[PDB]
Amino acid sequence: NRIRILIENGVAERQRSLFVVVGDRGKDQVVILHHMLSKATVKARPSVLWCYKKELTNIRYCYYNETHKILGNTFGMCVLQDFEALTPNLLARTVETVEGGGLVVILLRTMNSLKQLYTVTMDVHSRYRTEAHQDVVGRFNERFILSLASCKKCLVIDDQLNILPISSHVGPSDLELRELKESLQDTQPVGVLVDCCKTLDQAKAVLKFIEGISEKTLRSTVALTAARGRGKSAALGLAIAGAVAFGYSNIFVTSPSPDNLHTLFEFVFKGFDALQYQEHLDYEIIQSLNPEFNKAVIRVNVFREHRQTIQYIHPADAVKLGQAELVVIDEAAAIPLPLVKSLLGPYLVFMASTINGYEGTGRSLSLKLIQQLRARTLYEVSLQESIRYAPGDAVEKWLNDLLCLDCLNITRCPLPEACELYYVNRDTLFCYHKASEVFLQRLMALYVASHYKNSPNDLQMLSDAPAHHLFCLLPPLPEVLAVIQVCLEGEISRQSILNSLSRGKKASGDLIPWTVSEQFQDPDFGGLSGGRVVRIAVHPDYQGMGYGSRALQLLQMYYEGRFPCLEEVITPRKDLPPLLLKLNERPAERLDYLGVSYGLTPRLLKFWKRAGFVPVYLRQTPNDLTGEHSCIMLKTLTGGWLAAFWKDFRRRFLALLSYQFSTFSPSLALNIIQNRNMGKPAQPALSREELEALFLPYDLKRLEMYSRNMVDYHLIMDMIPAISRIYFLNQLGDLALSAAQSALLLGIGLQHKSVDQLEKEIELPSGQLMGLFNRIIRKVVKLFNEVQEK
Amino acid sequence: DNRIRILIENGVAERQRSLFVVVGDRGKDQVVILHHMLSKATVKARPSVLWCYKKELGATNIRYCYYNETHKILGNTFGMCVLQDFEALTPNLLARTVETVEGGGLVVILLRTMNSLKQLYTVTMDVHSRYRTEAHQDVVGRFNERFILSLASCKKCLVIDDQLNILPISSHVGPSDLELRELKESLQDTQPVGVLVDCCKTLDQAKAVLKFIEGISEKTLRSTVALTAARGRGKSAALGLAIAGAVAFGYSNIFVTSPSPDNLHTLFEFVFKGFDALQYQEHLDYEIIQSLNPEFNKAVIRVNVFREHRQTIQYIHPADAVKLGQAELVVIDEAAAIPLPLVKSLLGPYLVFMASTINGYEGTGRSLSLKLIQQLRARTLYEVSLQESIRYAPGDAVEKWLNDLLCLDCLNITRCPLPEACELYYVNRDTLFCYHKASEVFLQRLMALYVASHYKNSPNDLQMLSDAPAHHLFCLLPPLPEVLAVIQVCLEGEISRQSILNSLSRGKKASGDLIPWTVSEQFQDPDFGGLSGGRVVRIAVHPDYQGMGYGSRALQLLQMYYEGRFPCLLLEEVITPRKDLPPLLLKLNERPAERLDYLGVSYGLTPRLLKFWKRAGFVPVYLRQTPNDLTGEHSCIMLKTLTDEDGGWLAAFWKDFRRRFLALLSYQFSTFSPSLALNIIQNRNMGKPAQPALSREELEALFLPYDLKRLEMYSRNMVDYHLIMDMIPAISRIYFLNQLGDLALSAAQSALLLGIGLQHKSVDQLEKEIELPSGQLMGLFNRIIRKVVKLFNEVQEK
Ligand SMILES: CC(C)(COP(=O)(O)OP(=O)(O)OC[C@H]1O[C@@H](n2cnc3c(N)ncnc32)[C@H](O)[C@@H]1OP(=O)(O)O)[C@@H](O)C(=O)NCCC(=O)NCCS
Ligand SMILES: CC(C)(COP(=O)(O)OP(=O)(O)OC[C@H]1O[C@@H](n2cnc3c(N)ncnc32)[C@H](O)[C@@H]1OP(=O)(O)O)[C@@H](O)C(=O)NCCC(=O)NCCS
Repeated sequence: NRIRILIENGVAERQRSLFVVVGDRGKDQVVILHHMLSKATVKARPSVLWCYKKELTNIRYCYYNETHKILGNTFGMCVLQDFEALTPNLLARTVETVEGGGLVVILLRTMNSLKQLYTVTMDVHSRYRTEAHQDVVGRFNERFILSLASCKKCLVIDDQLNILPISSHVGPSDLELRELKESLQDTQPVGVLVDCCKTLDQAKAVLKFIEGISEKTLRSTVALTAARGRGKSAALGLAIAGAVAFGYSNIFVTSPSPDNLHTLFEFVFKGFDALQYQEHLDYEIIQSLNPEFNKAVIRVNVFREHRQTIQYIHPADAVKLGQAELVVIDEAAAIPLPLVKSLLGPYLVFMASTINGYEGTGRSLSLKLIQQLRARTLYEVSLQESIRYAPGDAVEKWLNDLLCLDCLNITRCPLPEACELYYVNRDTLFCYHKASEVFLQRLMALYVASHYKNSPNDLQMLSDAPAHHLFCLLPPLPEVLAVIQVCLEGEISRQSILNSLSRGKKASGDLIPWTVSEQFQDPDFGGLSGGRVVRIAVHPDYQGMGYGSRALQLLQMYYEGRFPCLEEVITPRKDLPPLLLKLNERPAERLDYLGVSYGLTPRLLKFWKRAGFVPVYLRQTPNDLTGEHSCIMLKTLTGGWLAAFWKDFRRRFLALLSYQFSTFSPSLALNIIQNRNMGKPAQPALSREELEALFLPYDLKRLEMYSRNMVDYHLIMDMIPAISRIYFLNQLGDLALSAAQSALLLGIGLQHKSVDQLEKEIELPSGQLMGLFNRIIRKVVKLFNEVQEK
Repeated sequence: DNRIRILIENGVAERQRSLFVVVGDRGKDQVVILHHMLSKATVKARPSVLWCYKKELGATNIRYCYYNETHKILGNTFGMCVLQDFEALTPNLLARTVETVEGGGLVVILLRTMNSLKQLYTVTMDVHSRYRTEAHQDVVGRFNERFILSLASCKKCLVIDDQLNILPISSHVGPSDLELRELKESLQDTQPVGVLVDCCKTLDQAKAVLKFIEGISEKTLRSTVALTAARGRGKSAALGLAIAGAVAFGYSNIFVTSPSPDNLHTLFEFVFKGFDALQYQEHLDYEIIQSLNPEFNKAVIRVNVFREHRQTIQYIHPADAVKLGQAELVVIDEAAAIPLPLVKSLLGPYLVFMASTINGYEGTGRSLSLKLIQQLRARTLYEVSLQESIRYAPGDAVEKWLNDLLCLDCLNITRCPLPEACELYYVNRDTLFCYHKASEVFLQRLMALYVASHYKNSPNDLQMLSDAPAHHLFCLLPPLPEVLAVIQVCLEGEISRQSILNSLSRGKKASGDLIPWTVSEQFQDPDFGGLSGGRVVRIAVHPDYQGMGYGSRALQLLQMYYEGRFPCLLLEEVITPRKDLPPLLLKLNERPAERLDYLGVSYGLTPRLLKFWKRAGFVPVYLRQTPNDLTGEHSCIMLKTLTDEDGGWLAAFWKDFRRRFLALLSYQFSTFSPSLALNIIQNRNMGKPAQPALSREELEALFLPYDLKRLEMYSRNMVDYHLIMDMIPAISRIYFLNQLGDLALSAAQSALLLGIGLQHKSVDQLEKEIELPSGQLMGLFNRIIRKVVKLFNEVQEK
């Protein structure tokens, strides 16, 4: 009979409920629950939502693949079917769209026992199938089932409304908000926009934004932080509408894609309606009418007293922000820092960010760490109350704990040489239990506090992957200094790889083996044993102390071989080995090489190269967002094939520096070009045979003539790309060229950069640049004369 | 003595400038007598004298500039100008120092101390040290003779000696401010439309003022207005008042377009004047922002006005059009002096104010193409113009004399024969610049064709036309009724062998002989300077007679003429015009040729001009890497060998230029269109000595065996082209070097290979240049890969 009490409690406290129904029918329980919810609620039709994977009272039928379109909607309850289709990211997107007093219902199957641990038939499990490791053990399902007995609103029933023993163990906010609205009722476009707010926290950033807009000063960059469902686009839209009514003419909205917000402009129209604006003769909107989002509004024109416009602009587009009066930045945390700095200027800035949910990051965010330096204004506001349910919802806490979307960590010197590396048993890490879930939360806390976004699908990757291993660094459960996730790759095939080099298939894993072999046409690379470092992360409080390098070094020797191995519910688990195992008690796989795929970064490039990695691949097309190119590095473990791959990559990079790598800084390109792990077997010089074939005798005369009556460099600009090409190929001896001279030669020759363009990058005067360039010419001319036997 | 008084009195009573020429060593001391007479005649005290000096010579308010700071006085208005140091006096500052004189002026030129009016054969021009070619070192100076002879054609050009005595040469010699006043009275009580009109000085100025503001008053963002000036009627003042009116009308986004901030120097001055008429207080209602840079001087860039909302007026470059997304009003100054593609990109869905100059030393004829496409249409084409001067009454004799002397008139336009029946004649420069009758009209017609073919066209070319020692005139006549085409050719070459070596060892060139010096410096060939050549300085055809090959026939006839296919089978005296000269037009059979060895031309690169010059038979030899200021064009030098009058050296120069162009296509020529670069690469006037195939040694040395395997794999699979993007620049380089055979590549395929390889252009960037979809571009690119792969297979013994 406890079903009724749970329904009444949820509807009387604005708290969602969670029901898990086990049964083949799945039709005699949804209607009963729907009737109970209708009786318990004031309304009649809660507009329930039903979702499927690919196939099967205002009910709309949605599909799992097409989910981003439903992010902005609100329903009374959620129904989930076809359990072997969900993903951790998907589970956090459908439950967040349920109003207070929800009736979220999940129908797994018609089991009669614990047939969920080994019944993993997820679509995502087909992409973990590696030919080397075809055995996959479901582990996420075990944690999901065991998490239903830790919350007070997670009742589990069957198709016959029978309570299982597992689940058998189990207003005030709207007080100051209405008072504030009444106080600001008489206020001219100040309180009317506040009336459109739904939460007291929402009508505090809006008031702050309105107060900043009211003061006609262009020095304010107040930033707002959200928590994925507490209201951030609505506050921004009301602020933009208030700015329009305040006489602002230049208002810009910054977002990576038009599809991101989809709500900011909706509330702008709502705010305009609160201002008694008719959007047919006082203002007009312009839609994309192009393959950008679906029907996102790009430009809005308002003509009441003067002409004002609201235009969507790209985060990288800052040229059109000259006469801008107000700029709105959405998800500035995920926006690259250099883009943020360029966007900011002497005008009003409205910043929005998320530090919770399945987005954003924390760990002393650099957003409010460097901007807190000044005439500039640094107001800050935040939200902590949801707009769809009462704070402290059991379902939200259950989702956050299961999905590890919490525990910002931060709360915590030892010498790096005294640290020890310990292997983590994934079998005992995802079995809930006690003192192990906290370790999992701490590990995931380090996971998400290192990089923006960090989609929760990695949690399933962390548990259900067949060839993934976890290593942690511990001081001499103690605090985890660093965590490393390594994926085993290689030992695939030779005949299938040969067919895969043709118009074949790239399987579903082994990114490094399927990329290096494809790019270098070497079928023998896939037969080697390798390990890919998928994720590495040190604690934010001890970055730069050497813990990451020591952890990488310890992993290298462990893989080399320097650590010889000398009804009727049930309890979660009692067996399984301890959580942490010493490196001396676990045999190694005897890997032949170590690889890593990451996004190119001058600081990351230095760290990886110092570890002993050699670049092997660099993607030409920039990756979407963050403006970075994918880079693949390899390191031999003990050479033959690495040297050949390194030489081939260096030759390709020289010619590819003119297509898409021209935007690279000369220092970054020079660092990629030169490595200390690989030697230079190019001792033989250019010789007179190649010098005459490559350069005409008149061309050599012009180069020699330039070195004695030094004149404008445009006469010999046709020879610079050839000279740079044959110098970086180690065919021009040594020439004792300095770092500045080498960078200048690379930029002018390979990148075809002008001297004025290189002025900012090199940060040297034009006279010094002329002298360095002229000195290179004399050195090349002198060496050429020596080659030609005087 | 007396006649000076009436002339001064008549000039001050009619708002017409005067002109006095004083001759004698006692000059510069009798100016006070004229100054005293002017002060009594006029109703002012200080006429703001404008004394000038050559470069260092030395209750009255002179402004002391000599010749360099002429742009500093370009905006100020004076009441009397004193011109000294006749030595330099190039025909470009005379139009700048007299136009800045108010009505009833006393423009005085002190000339020199000639005791018998020595005329042209004395007092050499201090510009003559710019045409002293080492081959031709004999200048005449016909400009001085023409200037002296033109002093007896106007009624207010009296010439006096050092003793205030009229020379025998010169001894032979209101209603406008009515409608403007009533217009101001009718608009006295009007809102800012009516108060800004009172700031105008002429009725013509306050007729375009009530066209910009009228368009401003109507809140419609689809309208453009074109205004034409004549260098002294007032155009920036009207633009400034219109901008000020727009600011008072609630406009928030106003942009001003000009090549340089110093071009106007008065638009913002009248904007502040209009703001003062609007009762706007500085530092309380608006603020200004300066450039604070050595270049562009201390002009005004951005002006911010905060009365009710925030409005700004920002100067923008013609190239910069991205920032015009939210523009409401855009003002384009000197639109006729801006490239057409830049003007079209600047225009958009807002209010456009177009300003241009037709007469004076700014803007020329045949510029109606700007006001010929905008008339296609939702958008309007309101037309305004000015015809009355600011400082002096219209119809001034001094203005007419200056215009006639500098040929700043005769807009031409007023005028079928087959080109094959046309005849080419030579023009004697001695009898062309001697004034006379029926010859000055020909000079005006020739200058009419000269100006109406190219913008700017500074009058200094007239001195180069006459005073140059090695310049010749050629015209095409129908079978002097009318000049179908005119050609100006400069002779160059025969400099030295050791002088070139000394110049090459230092790198300084010299004055004159642009083509011989550039080719020698760029190719290190001292033997080129000893050859005989002729540089086509300018070729012009009638605008109504362009398109039927009149220029081509004139160029062809000139070629055979040079080849040798036309065998020769204080005065106390009256100067009077000289008539002892040969006929004005001489047949080509009565003038011996110079027997030149080659024909050259230096011009700015243009796809239509490139096709025309290449069709004539010219071969590119040089192309300037950096873009020239304005018009976005690169200087190009073409050469053509003269058969039967001299080709070995040209072939070597052409091969060297082609090799350099391939490597230079990635530095500054990457912005060139693929069609334009391909046209420059391939020429029909020179045969192609392509080497048959390439040896296997070169293939292995340039391409690694694994690289060839990757290329073969791509051709068999058509997978991703990014895998072989490192080989495309090398493949393109060897294909255009005549080392890849023929390959039967089409024009589209060749353009695609050039853009991707040599120019390093992405496929998406080439979508709008080839006008072919990316799907077809992939097929063409893939087909080239198969052809290259197949050819490489045969190279390595199948
Ligand atoms: C990358 C990371 C594991 C390095 O850990 P670490 O213990 O600080 O490394 P070290 O102590 O050896 O520091 C030495 C070098 O690391 C580099 N580096 C250091 N901290 C970095 C940071 N937050 N971000 C990027 N690179 C960093 C630096 O270039 C440094 O060289 P330097 O002293 O000349 O400046 C960690 O700091 C980090 O930033 N993780 C998030 C980004 C990431 O995971 N990249 C890997 C992608 S697979
Ligand atoms: C001579 C000139 C007028 C064009 O030659 P033309 O005798 O009128 O016409 P032609 O039949 O000989 O062919 C010339 C080609 O250039 C084109 N062209 C035509 N008018 C032109 C013009 N004002 N300016 C530039 N190119 C022009 C023509 O269309 C023609 O191309 P087409 O074969 O596709 O029709 C052109 O060279 C010119 O002089 N323009 C004025 C600017 C100038 O001084 N140019 C010379 C630079 S030194």
